[PDB]
Amino acid sequence: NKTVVVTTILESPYVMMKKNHEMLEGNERYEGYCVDLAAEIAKHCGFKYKLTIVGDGKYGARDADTKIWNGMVGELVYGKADIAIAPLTITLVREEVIDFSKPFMSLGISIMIKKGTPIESAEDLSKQTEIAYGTLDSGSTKEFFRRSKIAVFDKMWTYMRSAEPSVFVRTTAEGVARVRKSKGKYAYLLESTMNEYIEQRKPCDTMKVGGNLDSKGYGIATPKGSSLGNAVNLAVLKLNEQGLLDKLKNKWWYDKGECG
Amino acid sequence: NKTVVVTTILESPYVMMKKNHEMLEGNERYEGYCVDLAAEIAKHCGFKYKLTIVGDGKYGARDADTKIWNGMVGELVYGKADIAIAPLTITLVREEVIDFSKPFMSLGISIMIKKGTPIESAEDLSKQTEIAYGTLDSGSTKEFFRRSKIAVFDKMWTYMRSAEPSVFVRTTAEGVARVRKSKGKYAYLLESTMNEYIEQRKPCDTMKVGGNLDSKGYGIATPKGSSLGNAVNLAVLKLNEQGLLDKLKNKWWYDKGECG
Ligand SMILES: N[C@@H](Cn1cc(F)c(=O)[nH]c1=O)C(=O)O
Ligand SMILES: N[C@@H](Cn1cc(F)c(=O)[nH]c1=O)C(=O)O
Repeated sequence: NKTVVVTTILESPYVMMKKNHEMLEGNERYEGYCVDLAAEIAKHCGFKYKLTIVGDGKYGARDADTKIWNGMVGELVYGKADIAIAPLTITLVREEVIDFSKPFMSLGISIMIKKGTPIESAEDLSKQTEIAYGTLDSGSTKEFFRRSKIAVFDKMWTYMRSAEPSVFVRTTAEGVARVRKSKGKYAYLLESTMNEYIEQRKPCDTMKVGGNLDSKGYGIATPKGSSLGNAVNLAVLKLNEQGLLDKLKNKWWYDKGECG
Repeated sequence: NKTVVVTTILESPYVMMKKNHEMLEGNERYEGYCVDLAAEIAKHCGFKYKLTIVGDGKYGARDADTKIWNGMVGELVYGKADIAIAPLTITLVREEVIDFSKPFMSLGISIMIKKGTPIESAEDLSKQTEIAYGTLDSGSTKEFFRRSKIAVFDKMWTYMRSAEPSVFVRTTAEGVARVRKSKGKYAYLLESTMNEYIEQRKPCDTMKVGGNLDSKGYGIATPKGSSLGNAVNLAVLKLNEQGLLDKLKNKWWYDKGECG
């Protein structure tokens, strides 16, 4: 057997650099939900692995011109990594080029506001212009709006794509910082999982409002045809049935929440 | 190509006999969420199909002695059906013998009470003996309790397995009838999806209480190695992304709710 190369992404609380990572090496440098999940998956599948952070820091999109896949999806497609264990959304376009395990976490697009912002829904956002709003500049959330045929979401996309200055951000942390520093004049559309995590982090000035706009899941990905796919899929189901996934979410989201 | 034999189960509001089914034939005899889903899946995969109701009316379990699979899972395993489109829970033991598409619906085990019953959680149920409680006599809900290592659920299982008279029911309708006629002395543990549906049906005397005990999903199943598996999986993802699955749930659960 050969050491399995795992690609993942620095996104809290899935994968984060330990405070004393400098005095550590290898897999011990990282911590988080996906770090713990990788260990469990490897144990149940019987393989040794090496955690690596995706080179370009992206999730995975295909350039329409070059037809090249970037991010974690690209690392799997081109053979740079053997498996991706991260908050990677299971989508049709990705499923066509890589394999996904059954979902290990459920989520949906949601709204994050600075406390006090007079917004309760996506409809509210679409009907006004005072408060700007956007999404991560790349990823399944942005694609949801770009492709949506639903009236409200179509209206939101039409506004966001031409908004000036840009309402799109490079990372979740940037979106959160923008919400926190815009005095309620910026609302952020992001995956509910990240939203829920941030709501329990100091300075406790943000909140998730309304229901989710959609429902989907994160899955563990492997190059299509990979001999690891079957075992990884069964391991995810086993971990869910044993309640381990629920335990891990509580560990990284709520057990040490900072907002009471 | 050959007509695809679809196996499903009579479970409201997934598959139900039309009021005037007697004057109809073939697939037109049935209606419901899964009937509509089957039509969408068939359209997107390009196949003609025949809806059939599982012979033994079961979901799918393996007899420990004969090693024989019953229910819809069995029909796929033994080649009696080509695909199962129903509220079939994706589980490890089943995934080992048949293939499952990514989930088309999310759910979790939940508690159904007759309005007014002094119960708010699974913990509440486990700490008392006045109110009896049980599950469907076979299926993923019962297995959840039988296998759970979680204190509260283990305590509940220990009670349910030896309770007299039996707290297990043959069908969802039986569990609901038992809740409605037991004057609050019987609480029913069932999948949240069914619970949510019943709560919006007359006589509007039941209610879902507390959060779900777990989180999982329903998937479309095919015999392992089936040439239909890949297309069906992509179709589920496409239908979810296009918002069709959400539309179908609203259609069969809430659009015509009978409880205001
Ligand atoms: N999980 C997404 C990436 N991703 C992450 C986020 F935190 C978010 O808010 N939106 C998003 O699309 C993907 O796989 O593209
Ligand atoms: N979906 C389950 C069957 N099933 C159905 C129910 F309505 C319920 O409450 N519990 C259950 O296990 C399976 O696939 O076994």
